[PDB]
Amino acid sequence: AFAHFVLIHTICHGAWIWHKLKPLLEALGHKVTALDLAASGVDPRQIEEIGSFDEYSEPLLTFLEALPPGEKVILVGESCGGLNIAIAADKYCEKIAAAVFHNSVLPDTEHCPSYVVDKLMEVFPDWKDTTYFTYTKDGKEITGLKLGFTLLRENLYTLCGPEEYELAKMLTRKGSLFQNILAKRPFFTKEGYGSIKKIYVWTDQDEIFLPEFQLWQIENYKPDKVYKVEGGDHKLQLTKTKEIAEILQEVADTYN
Amino acid sequence: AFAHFVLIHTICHGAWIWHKLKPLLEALGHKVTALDLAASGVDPRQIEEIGSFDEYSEPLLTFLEALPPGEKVILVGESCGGLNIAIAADKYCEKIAAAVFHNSVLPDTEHCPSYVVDKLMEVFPDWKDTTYFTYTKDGKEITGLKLGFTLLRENLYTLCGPEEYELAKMLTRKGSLFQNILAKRPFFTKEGYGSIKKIYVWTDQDEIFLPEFQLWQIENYKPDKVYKVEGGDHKLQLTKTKEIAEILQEVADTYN
Repeated sequence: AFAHFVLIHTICHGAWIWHKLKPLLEALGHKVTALDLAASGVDPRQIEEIGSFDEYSEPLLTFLEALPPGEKVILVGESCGGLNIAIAADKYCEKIAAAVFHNSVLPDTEHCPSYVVDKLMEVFPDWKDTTYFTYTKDGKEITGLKLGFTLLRENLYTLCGPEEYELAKMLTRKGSLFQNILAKRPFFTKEGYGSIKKIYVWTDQDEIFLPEFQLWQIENYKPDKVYKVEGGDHKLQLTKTKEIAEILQEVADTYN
Repeated sequence: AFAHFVLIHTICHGAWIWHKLKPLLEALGHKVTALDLAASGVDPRQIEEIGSFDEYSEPLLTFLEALPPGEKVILVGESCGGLNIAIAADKYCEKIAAAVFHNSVLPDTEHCPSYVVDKLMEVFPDWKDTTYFTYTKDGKEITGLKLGFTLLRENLYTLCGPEEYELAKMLTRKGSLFQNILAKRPFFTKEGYGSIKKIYVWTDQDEIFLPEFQLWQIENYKPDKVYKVEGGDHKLQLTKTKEIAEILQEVADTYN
């Protein structure tokens, strides 16, 4: 079967992270959309204009709004993109055939929206040469970050080739987790986000979303299906592109 | 010898085009700066804010201004980046050890600044699925363009791999040649631009800067040295990365 995959990058990244996966999925016959979220990639906004994870998600929500009735998509989110998935599913659940989490945060419906982010920060507290700043938007102080190049090299892009790491140095931008805004946000709903099919893809060789964290997430909120990819790194769409495409094909053949 | 190379992308592109070449040059021991010009790559400006090729060049001029006395660089410009080189050399000639033209426009000092652009448009008049628009800035109507995906695939990225073409689809932005603004600009100066050493690198397999055009440029304004790279495509920094690095090493060993 063919599907329409919507690929969702993490904070400080953009659609460009999907540049290997997108053509491979198209060579299987799928439709693929790879979005820039607000203030990401080549989106014209700067992060200081953005006040919440929900505002950050606007390009995904606008895209979903534009789907004609009856058209469903498979969302694929890397790293913090699982939060974009949960936000999207609470507005457009009927348009989502399934969600695939790709070394991603896996929010739940029983705890506040920041819950898995709070946990991540306990498991991985030292972001190396990452820099931080604060800005104010909608009367709240937001912590912005710019991912450190050593962190990128050692922990996110560990096994990626030098030309891929170079792209990350060139293209990663200031972003935010909006952690304190998530902490005050209404919970993700059981009827919306809770109802979608959830496929969790990971590697135990991820050097930032460590096995303790990922296995904690799986136990916390049981996925419909789990795929463990052997080897690679945090950026499986770069280091294990073919394996990710094969998994996504199986998801397309399972959920519609 | 080691040099400091400053890599200068073409219109509608960004530093990302250099993502393969930059690490290779660093693996030879060089310093490398790959800039985003105004309204390019992840620069925060949109093209409609930019009124001339000189304003477009601001990040290159600001970078050169920031070099301490005595530090020289080798400029490397692809495609329309030769115009950025000429602009830069008329402000900071003393900071430029040499300029390398990489399937690039080669402006001169005897004709107005638009001269080689005007010629290019005669040799290659049909930009396929490229779209055009107009905006007004500083009381002049400027023609903007967005490079067509078929043009990108067939003429710029002809032999590049699908993952490279994907990056171009994702990251190329609206830009402008500022052709009518160039036509009215004061000529490039003999003392400044005319005095720098100029190395012309090309392939006769370029499907946009065709051999008639490139050989016309070489005859029009004799380079100090010409290197012809066999094979590849317009994006030699993607298809012939190693060959380009070897040429640049020789330039670093010749001009300081």
